[PDB]
Amino acid sequence: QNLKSTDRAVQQMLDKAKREGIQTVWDRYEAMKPQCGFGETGLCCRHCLQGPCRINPFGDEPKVGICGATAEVIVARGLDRSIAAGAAGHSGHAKHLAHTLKKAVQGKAASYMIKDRTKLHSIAKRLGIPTEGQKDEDIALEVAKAALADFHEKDTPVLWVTTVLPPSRVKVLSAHGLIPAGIDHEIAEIMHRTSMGCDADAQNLLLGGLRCSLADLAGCYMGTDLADILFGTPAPVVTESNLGVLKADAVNVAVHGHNPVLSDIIVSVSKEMENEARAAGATGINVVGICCTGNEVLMRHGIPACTHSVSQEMAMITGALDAMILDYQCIQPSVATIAECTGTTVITTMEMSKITGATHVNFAEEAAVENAKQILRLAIDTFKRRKGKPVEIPNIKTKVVAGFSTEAIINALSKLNANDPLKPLIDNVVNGNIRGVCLFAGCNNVKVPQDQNFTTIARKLLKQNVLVVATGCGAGALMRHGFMDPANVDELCGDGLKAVLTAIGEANGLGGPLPPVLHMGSCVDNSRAVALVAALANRLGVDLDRLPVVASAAEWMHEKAVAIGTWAVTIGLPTHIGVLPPITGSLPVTQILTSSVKDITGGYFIVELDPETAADKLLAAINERRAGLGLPW
Amino acid sequence: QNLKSTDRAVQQMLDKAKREGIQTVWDRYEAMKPQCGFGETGLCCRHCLQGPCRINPFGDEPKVGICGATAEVIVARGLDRSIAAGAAGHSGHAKHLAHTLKKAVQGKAASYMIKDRTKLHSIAKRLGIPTEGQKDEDIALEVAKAALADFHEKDTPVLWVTTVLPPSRVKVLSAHGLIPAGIDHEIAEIMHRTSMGCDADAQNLLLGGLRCSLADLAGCYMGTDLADILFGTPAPVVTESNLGVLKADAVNVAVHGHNPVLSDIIVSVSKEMENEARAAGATGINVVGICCTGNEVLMRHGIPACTHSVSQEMAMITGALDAMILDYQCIQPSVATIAECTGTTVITTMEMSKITGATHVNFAEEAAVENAKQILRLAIDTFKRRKGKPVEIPNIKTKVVAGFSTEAIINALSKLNANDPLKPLIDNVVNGNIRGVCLFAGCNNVKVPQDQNFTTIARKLLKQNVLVVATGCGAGALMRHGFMDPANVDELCGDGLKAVLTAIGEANGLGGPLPPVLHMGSCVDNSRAVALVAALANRLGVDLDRLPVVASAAEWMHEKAVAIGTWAVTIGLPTHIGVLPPITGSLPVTQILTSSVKDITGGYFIVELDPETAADKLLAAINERRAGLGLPW
Ligand code: SF4
Ligand code: SF4
Ligand code: FES
Ligand code: FES
Repeated sequence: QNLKSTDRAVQQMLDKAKREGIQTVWDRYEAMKPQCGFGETGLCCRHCLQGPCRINPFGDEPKVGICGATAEVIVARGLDRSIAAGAAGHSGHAKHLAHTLKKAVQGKAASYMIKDRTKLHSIAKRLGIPTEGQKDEDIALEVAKAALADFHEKDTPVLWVTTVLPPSRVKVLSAHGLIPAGIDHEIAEIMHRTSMGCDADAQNLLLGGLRCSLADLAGCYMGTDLADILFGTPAPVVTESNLGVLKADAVNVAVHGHNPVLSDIIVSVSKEMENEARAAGATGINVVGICCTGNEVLMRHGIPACTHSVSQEMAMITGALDAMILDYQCIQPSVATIAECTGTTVITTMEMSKITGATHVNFAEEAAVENAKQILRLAIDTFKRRKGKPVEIPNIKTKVVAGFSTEAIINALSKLNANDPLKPLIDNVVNGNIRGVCLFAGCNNVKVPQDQNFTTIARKLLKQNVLVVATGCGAGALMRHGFMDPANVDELCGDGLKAVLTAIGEANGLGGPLPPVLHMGSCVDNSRAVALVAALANRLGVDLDRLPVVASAAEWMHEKAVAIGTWAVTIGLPTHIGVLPPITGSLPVTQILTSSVKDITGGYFIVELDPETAADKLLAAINERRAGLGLPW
Repeated sequence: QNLKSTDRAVQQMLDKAKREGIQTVWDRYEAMKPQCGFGETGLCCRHCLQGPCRINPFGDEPKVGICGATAEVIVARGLDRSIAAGAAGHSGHAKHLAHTLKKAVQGKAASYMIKDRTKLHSIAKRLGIPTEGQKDEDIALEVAKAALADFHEKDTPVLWVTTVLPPSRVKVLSAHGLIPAGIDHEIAEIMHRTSMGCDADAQNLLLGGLRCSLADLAGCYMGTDLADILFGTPAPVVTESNLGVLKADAVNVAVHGHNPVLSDIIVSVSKEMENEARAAGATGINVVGICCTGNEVLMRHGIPACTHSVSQEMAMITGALDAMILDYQCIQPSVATIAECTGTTVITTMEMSKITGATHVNFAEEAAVENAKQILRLAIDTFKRRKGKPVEIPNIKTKVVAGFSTEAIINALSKLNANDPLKPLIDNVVNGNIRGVCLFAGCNNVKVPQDQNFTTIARKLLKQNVLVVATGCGAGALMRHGFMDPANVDELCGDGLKAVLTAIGEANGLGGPLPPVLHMGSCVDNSRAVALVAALANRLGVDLDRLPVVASAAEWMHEKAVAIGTWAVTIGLPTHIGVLPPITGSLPVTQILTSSVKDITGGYFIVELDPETAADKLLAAINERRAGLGLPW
């Protein structure tokens, strides 16, 4: 089972699933082999009913699509649609939060409110919204209307691009025509230009894809901005992770998905109903997190993280998961079928994300508390149905220090230099105590033994004094393997990095260092890493493509992650990817994405399936940036 | 070659292509066989990097996607993305016209203007825009701003849905939650809900698809509305079609694509430059149409139609095509490679639609005349390069009477009843002179011998007194086979239909009948057929799903046509489709689309590959509607 997952709690549950005859994501993957080589290489097109078309990677016919689409056109069109689909997910998330904030300040949903006034005002200033002499709800109404306006064409480009990146970067992107005009406008234009008989030039197609990836960045940044206004900016928190955070004697309720507009309510209301749970024979309600909505409530409230991504079915296999509350994205629909065996109540809540066989509870922000109580009562009923029955919760969990929003990181640094908080960080980059910064982002992928790339690359970078930050299931992988526990700094971190984490941690009074890896939040909270890197770029007076900063989507899966990797390249980062996307069927497209895009944006994809080699390549990219600034390396 | 195309001019050019070694769309199709059965049936998913996933239609594993996506989920998700891509094409077209009208009335592009004042005012009234005491440019600015507002969420739903359909139909759709909130909003939400780990319920997925198809209908209707304001509402015109409209001694210039914002200018400017063409040794500039931009200028100006869809390469094979001026959609990218053999200058003009190897001329509405002159001068240069060389233009062409906008049809009927123009049509439906109405729409498809389904079904319906209207490449197929020539009414039309076409034609002074098939324009001009059917429904006091009206996408190919077929079903029409879309891998999805959707919208897909059987089924559907109204059949 260690060929399937490096997580020992997951391995234990894979044994339970095997002996109980419950098919898992790994079993379904095994049943899919060998996977289609045309699809693997990107040499397949189904964009019209003359298809399906395919192109042999090598050899004889077919060599070209029926309409004349070449391999490079077919590969670029498919990749563009993946980017647009990822942009659509992140921006749907952000749109839902924009409507929630508008409802809250128009008095239509009293469960929601402005919780971070300082964030609201700083966002309004960044956007150029007047704050002096304005009521908070009037400022917030204006911020929410600005968010919704970025989805369509208007007099300005997308402000959640142009106001969040350094001006030198905005000029570089503007020169290549890469600034999005509207978030949904770009998504629609990708679907148009990639339809049959439209754009048929690989360079033109990929430039459209870069622009659409910035529409995705805007959705990510908007989502983080609006969630912080509504629910609070994260600050350092202590909690736990892995399956051992489940409690056999509690009502165990997992929040799963990405949008916390509902799950934040679940956390608050669950506290209200401890007594109703206690009346049913439980110790209380144990809310636990799966995937990014789990990251959201972990970051803000210290909700323990149960599991992530590829291993999400294993939480159910314990027999102790009474409810799984879903909003949307990255939910394996298998959970609805597995629940018939494990007894878990799977609850969908979003009209556009239903699963056959799951109970649906319509959630409306206007009725959020009432909906949360109906849902938690279904969970309490389920707990009663298993009272006195044996469960198998692996007794495996890690300590997790998290909550490193960019505001939190700047605040922590300010204890070393109050008026220039970024300078202590840059000082240690320059003197070599910090070699560079690496962001781990993105998913797990059944093709990769779970967490193996994340932990292997992270171990090598940390020993080389790289400051490592993480989001999404990359943060999930690292937190489940102990990388967010400061007790592991001595074993994991090089001497220079250790000194810096210790100096910052002690100056914030902890008597101990920051954790080896800084958890920066959910997938949309990759925007937080952008805010930090952009602040560093501005403080240094350079563009992002001169900073010793790289990214690694080491085990990525989702169209959302393809979008994120692409805008990491677009804003100027060397970006490692650890699973082949469908590009190898076109050498010209591969060459653009791995080499010649350097000349457009300064970033580039680093394709490397072997994580030991990936770490070497990421260190090489970091060190080349160091040399370009004239630093020793 | 008659297995490839029933068009004799196309057959002649296929022989020329064969002996000159020029590979055609039919050759590329032959090189693709056998096509992938997973893709043909819809049982393939590439929506994340754990893929590609496939499901065996029958037999053993794989039976389910790696994430747990069932066959019905995978089939519904793929179909939804095709609808969204079609909506994105039609609405990108409409958006470009909305910006052009806004530029024109803001004094920023003097080549464009309000040419149809009556249409502008009627649209403004339909939308609730005040006209009394307003300047035309102020009304038009308001209409253009309303068009752009329908692309995003706002206080109202998409008005180019709710104001164009009968109120009973809007209520039925509203009851099922099918009214679009914004055009690009719906496209984005489809891409979101169909991404990995999101919507996983086939009925929920397909309901989203119906709503997105109405976003496509709105783009179609907006495109027709705005093009008529800018360029004039079509009225009956006489011209010719097929390859014999090319002139060996003229500069032959094809306008190809869908958006006529440029091609309408080409038509006007080409007249200006007859003398510059004559100085180069040509008789003049012979502008001819391919695909829907050809239909646009055929409908408004009588520009002869050269060819359509699947056979578009054959116009180049004559050796006489000096330029091919492209905007976007349905352009085989092969034309850029074929031009190296035929000498044609292929010119792209739209930033999001380039073809490697084609000359690009940036077109801006602000500089439209100057751009048109640069382009036509490249064409004149190309004519010079072939002076004195032999060409092979098939001496084959048909007479085409066209220009039947819905306003034109109502005007023609008004000569029989001035104050109640629809009543003469309904009178003849009731007495059986007109059995019903059939709209032929959509593409040709290399899988079907070109035009064979269109002409075979049309012949049988016309003999049974069905009033036949047509758009796009369906109009193209019928016009190239003589169905728009009134001299063929005696051979083609049943006695009752003949009497009606004769009575209307004579009352409009022609001394002769209307043509056997009424050409209603381009693919977006399917909205004209909706306007006509909705007027009939309102005059009769019933909903569209009670009218003896059907549609046939007999040889369809493009994602745009999938969208059109879906909204034909959504607004309540029995809708025949003559090529299998990728649905047969899911019986539940097939059953929803062919049977149970009747209970939602009253329309339904009729899948029939055999055109003789298709005609029987379409007559059966028409006659069932007749019986439901209590009419004899
Ligand atoms: S768009 Fe071209 S390559 Fe794609 S399925 Fe259609 S004919 Fe084949
Ligand atoms: S979304 Fe599911 S079915 Fe599709 S490729 Fe990914 S794992 Fe396979
Ligand atoms: S041929 Fe397998 S992905 Fe299309
Ligand atoms: S397996 Fe052929 S279309 Fe994917």
